[PDB]
Amino acid sequence: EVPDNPPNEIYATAQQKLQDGNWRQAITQLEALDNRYPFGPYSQQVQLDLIYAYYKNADLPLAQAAIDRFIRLNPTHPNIDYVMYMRGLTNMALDDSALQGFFGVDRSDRDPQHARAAFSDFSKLVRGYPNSQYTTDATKRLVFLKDRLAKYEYSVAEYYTERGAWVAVVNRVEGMLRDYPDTQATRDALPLMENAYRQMQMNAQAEKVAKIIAANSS
Amino acid sequence: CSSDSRYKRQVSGDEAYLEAAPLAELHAPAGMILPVTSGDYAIPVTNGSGAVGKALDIRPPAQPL
Amino acid sequence: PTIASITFSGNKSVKDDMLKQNLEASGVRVGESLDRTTIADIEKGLEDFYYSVGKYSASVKAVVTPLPRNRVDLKLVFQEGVSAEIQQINIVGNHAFTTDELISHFQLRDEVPWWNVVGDRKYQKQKLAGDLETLRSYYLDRGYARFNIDSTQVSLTPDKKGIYVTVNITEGDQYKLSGVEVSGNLAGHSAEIEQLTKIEPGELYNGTKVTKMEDDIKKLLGRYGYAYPRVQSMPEINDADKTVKLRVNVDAGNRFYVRKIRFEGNDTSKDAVLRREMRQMEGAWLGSDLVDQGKERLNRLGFFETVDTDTQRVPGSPDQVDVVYKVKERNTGSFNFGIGYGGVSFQAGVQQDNWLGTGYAVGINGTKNDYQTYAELSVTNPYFTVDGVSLGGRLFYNDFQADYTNKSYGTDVTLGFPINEYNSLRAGLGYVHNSLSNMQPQVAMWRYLYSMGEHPSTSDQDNSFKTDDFTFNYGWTYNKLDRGYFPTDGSRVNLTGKVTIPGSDNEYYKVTLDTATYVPIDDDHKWVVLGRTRWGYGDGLGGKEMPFYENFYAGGSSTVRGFQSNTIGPKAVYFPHQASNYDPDYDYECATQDGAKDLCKSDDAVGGNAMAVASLEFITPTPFISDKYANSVRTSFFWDMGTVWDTNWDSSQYSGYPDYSDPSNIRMSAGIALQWMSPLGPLVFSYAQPFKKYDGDKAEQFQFNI
Amino acid sequence: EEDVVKMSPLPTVENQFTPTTAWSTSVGSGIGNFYSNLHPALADNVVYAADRAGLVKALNADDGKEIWSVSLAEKDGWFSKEPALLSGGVTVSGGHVYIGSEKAQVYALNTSDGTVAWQTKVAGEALSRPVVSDGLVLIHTSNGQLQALNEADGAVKWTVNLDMPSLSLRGESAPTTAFGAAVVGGDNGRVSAVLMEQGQMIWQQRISQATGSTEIDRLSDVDTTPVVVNGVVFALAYNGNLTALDLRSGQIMWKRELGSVNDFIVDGNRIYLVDQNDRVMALTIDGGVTLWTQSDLLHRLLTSPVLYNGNLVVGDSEGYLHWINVEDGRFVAQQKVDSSGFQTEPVAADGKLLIQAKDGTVYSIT
Amino acid sequence: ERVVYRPDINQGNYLTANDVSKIRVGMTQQQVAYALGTPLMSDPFGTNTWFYVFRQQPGHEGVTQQTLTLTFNSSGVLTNIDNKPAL
Repeated sequence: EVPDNPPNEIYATAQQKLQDGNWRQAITQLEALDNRYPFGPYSQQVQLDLIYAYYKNADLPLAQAAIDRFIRLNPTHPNIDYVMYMRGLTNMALDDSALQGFFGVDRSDRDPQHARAAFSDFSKLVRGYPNSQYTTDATKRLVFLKDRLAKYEYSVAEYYTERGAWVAVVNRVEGMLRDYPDTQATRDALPLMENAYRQMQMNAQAEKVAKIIAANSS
Repeated sequence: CSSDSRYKRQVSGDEAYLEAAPLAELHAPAGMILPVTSGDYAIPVTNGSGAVGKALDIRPPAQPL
Repeated sequence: PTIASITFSGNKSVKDDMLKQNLEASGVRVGESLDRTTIADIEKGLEDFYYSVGKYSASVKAVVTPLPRNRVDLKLVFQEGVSAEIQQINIVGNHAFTTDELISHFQLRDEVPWWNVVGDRKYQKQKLAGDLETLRSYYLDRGYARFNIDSTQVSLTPDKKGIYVTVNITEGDQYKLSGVEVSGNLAGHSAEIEQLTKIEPGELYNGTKVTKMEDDIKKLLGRYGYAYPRVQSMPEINDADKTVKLRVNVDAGNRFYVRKIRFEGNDTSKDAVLRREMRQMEGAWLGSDLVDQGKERLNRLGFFETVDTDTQRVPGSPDQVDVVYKVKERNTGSFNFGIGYGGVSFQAGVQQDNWLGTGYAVGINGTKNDYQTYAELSVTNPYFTVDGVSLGGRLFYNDFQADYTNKSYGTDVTLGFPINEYNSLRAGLGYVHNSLSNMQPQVAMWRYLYSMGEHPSTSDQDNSFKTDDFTFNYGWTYNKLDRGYFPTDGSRVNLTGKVTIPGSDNEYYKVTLDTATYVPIDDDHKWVVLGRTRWGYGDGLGGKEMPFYENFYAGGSSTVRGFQSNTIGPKAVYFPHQASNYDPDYDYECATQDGAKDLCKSDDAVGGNAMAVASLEFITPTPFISDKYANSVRTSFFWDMGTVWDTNWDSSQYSGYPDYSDPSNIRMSAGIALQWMSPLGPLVFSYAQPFKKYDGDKAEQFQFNI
Repeated sequence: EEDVVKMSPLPTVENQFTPTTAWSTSVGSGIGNFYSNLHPALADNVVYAADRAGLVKALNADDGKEIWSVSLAEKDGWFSKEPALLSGGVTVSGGHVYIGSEKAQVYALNTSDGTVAWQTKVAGEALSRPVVSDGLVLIHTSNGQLQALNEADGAVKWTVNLDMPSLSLRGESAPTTAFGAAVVGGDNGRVSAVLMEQGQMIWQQRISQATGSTEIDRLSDVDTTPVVVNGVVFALAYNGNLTALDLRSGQIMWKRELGSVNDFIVDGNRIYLVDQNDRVMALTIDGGVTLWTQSDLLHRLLTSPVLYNGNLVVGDSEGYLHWINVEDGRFVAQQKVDSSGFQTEPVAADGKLLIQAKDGTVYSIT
Repeated sequence: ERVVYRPDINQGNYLTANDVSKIRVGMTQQQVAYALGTPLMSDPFGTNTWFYVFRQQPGHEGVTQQTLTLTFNSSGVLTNIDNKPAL
């Protein structure tokens, strides 16, 4: 696939192909360069280029593995913020789907695993490197992601209201009030807690939630 | 792979996240203590630099080879 | 200073990656420096690895080729000698059993019959431990409480070609199980536990039964919430009289409560699509039965390849747990397109269970030619209410033209509610309208038209008949399968029917009954026996006759493999009639205008108003597929039979022709079928031969279906 | 599918010597493909043989025709017999012929009748040949247990234990007796000595040398019969060293880097052995320095050698008998005594030479 | 109107006539938790109170709910007991 050559020619070819937008061939060249010469100067730049190419080529698992390698090999490096941002962005991009995106399906109530991972990674980025140029986009993504995780919680609470499971509803809304206090889903889920408290004849406890609802109404 | 205008740099995945509504805190009425402060899903207040959405440069930084 | 490349040659039974893994354990890999003095060390290291395979005579050579820039290329050559062979397995000290039958259960083999591959005369130290355990279980569950293995030896021939295995044992003596003393902190439930531990006086000791008694006590406690109990048996053997008394300690822990039940891997399936199948729910005392029932229901759903459960304990809480279900999404639905034989001609169709993860079941198909047009829609909501009441509908528009024309369109609605964990009922309403014009006369159809009051001429093709019907649809279903795509145990039953309510032009009633029963043989459920049948019956109410366009057909790839689709059953009988439309060449000789004075037999299938089909099918693993994806392919040998008869055919008048009212004319076939779950949905290939066949039936041995 | 690597070719040579065959008496089924030590035994003017089954026969040494026959098989069904798995070498003494078994049994049949004088059980497979000298019978079993039996009763008198490694060669070294002491070799590579009266140890020593990192790399056991002359004991191991040890102390005199499972001969100042590579060499008793080496029968799987009319005799898996002469180390002649081959040592005494084939037939060669 | 199938919906903390009698005023939170177990439901809006609710909805038969609420002071000492039988 790749002819044997000194590292400089291989890296030149890889850069030329990245600039032309040929992700697959650039990935092949960079992987060959990395395997053949893991000790040379190019050991870092090829890692970064591989991360970028993997992410653009939609080979997200490989991008995640490469980021994991890089974070362990050079836990202190001037461009770590870039790698942390790319980890968060990879986890975010691993969430969306195309078809039900086109048909306008609300994907909030599907698996939130990747959303939580991306939130963790972006939070690490923003708390660690507030001066980096990626902090603003990280904050916007976090503000959206917190409300993509409160919506899932509300979606579970709605079902356990339908099936008439009241303790589950109360606990779920309590968890929402403790974790995602300021989101809109917490304001929508609050009247579900009052109904649950009143279905179990604990009215003296439902009045407190009624007070909270009244004090924050539009 | 593809042929599009400036698809080398910009993010993949549109810009839906820029339309998310801002967050606002709940008010605790008189004579009660809300539990809200107990979470770890905190978003720090930061005035950090940066662009947003498609205006960001994802191209990897250039090591001083 | 560096190895530029590494190559392996001669290895046959060992994947090169395994050798590389062994090589890197010695500190050699691409990019590492190499020392020529250590070449022998690498060779010896690789040599020692093959002892795991039993090829004790193997040898390995390492070749180093210089490369520019002081790089080197390393090439490894392997001489994989023949593996050692088990010459004998000897058991010394056994007096109660024949050494032949003790070995018969061993995983290892000293002899392999020619007529079947019961195993291989190869040696693997991993299997020896399991074989020793099997021997212990065989000896220890026959009452030999004192059985123990003194020592074992594995030996090697001086030519390194043969293996000898010896096992020393001490039998002791048989013992009687005098009684069981279950005691401890039972937390009540003494009634159930005392019954689980029932023994008969003089019953022989049995270790496997003791293990089963412990597992059953664990399961009983786990049913009430104590899902972390402590159960321990401590037999007290008495060699003085050779009685053994089985003391069992039971200590139920704390009743556990479910804090959360979480689903993982449902990347596309909506969350509530999984929760509405659960029987264990948050904030309630735990029950293992319900947690397993949730798995069973999710499996029966059919949307997921694999469903797994977990009950991780909550850290820092003595009496709470979380329940995690990990699912692997399956590519539900089907697609199938095509083009006509011979201008524009094309067919289409899409079916989707779990449409976009919403749980709906949607299906669309149609076709457009010069001859005909056809279209259909179907939408079903499995949970129209929380309990499981479903609501669905259907539309279709059919327009066929030769001349002989048939326009038909209708509607349908059905509301089905459960009656039990496995049973279900249904009800609905339907509407159908049929416009028939210029049908060429024939007995089977003119009889029906006469029953309806129509009196068309028998010698012309210019008569028309139009009708309109309202029906009441009912049904019932029993479902206890293991899975929804490739089941391996359990049965299914599905009764369906309909009847015309007053005011419909034609009066009749119709019934069908599909069945399926899987009986596993192997413990892993790889070898399964499938029993399958279909039935049907219909007739007119009052003086009305059942319409010919609702008849039963059989023959395709769905009912009895081997025969051309819808070719079984009665064949039409044409009256001598004029060519009112046209008389084409090389066609239309059946009772045509020219000649053909009397009634003419034919081979045009018309179906009948009663059916009976059956099938016996044997399922085996696919010979050349790894277990990694052996659950997307199934191979099968089958024996199918079916018949169709017209209960109203009158042989007294049409005596010169076959008696279609005779059920005895059974068809049959046999062959082999292969089934693969392609991205386009299931694909079925089958080769069969109709070794029982009657005049007029059309054979089709190779059949491919979506 | 893949074949063996090495096998030298039958070396052409003229038959300057004039040997011939005889007998070809079929004892029975034979050992077949199994590895065992069922060599014949000769005493007076009669021979005895076994058949890897209950079959035992005593043949006249002048004609090869039987004088009495016996079967030691045991019933296990209406028309079925459980094989005796007879695998011990035949040895003889006054009125008794002693045999071993892999069924843990040991037999002692009357010389004149073949009727069982006595029969007893031992500590596992009695693979080694029984040996008797001025006292009790001695047997070496697969469990590493060395047991002594009363020659007239079969009752165990005393037992000695030796270590057993994970993987070892299929076989057990016969004991050798000298001055009331018995010297044997174990599967661990040690050479041990004991007293006959109660099995008390006298000395122990190591001769194995591989010390590998894995079982077969460590596969080094003293499977040969140790030999004693003039107060010195020689020992050999599969991958170890040919050595000479002082009988009184067990300290080693000299080593030689040779390893094989076949026993070796001793005569004068000359010792002859067969290597694990099937090479034939002669060495000095002084220090083992080589006299001459014959190295053309590579990987033919020869049998143990014997000394007959000054000429070494050996078999192979192809049924040939090779005659070697001390005058030059050259081959004097060759025959094809049997079709199936030989996997059992030949025997010779009183000018008579004989050997048992792998198929059960017994041949006499002169 | 008519309805024909619904599962058994068990919710809450499993109380019994034995354990409910063990608890008495003056017990610390540790002892109450040991006796009755960890409560599935507590008061979040600033107050020490444990709700032991025992719901059972056996199909179409009906519904039963024992409600046992315990109020502790700031130091975790049980000051008041109030158990309310079925609805």
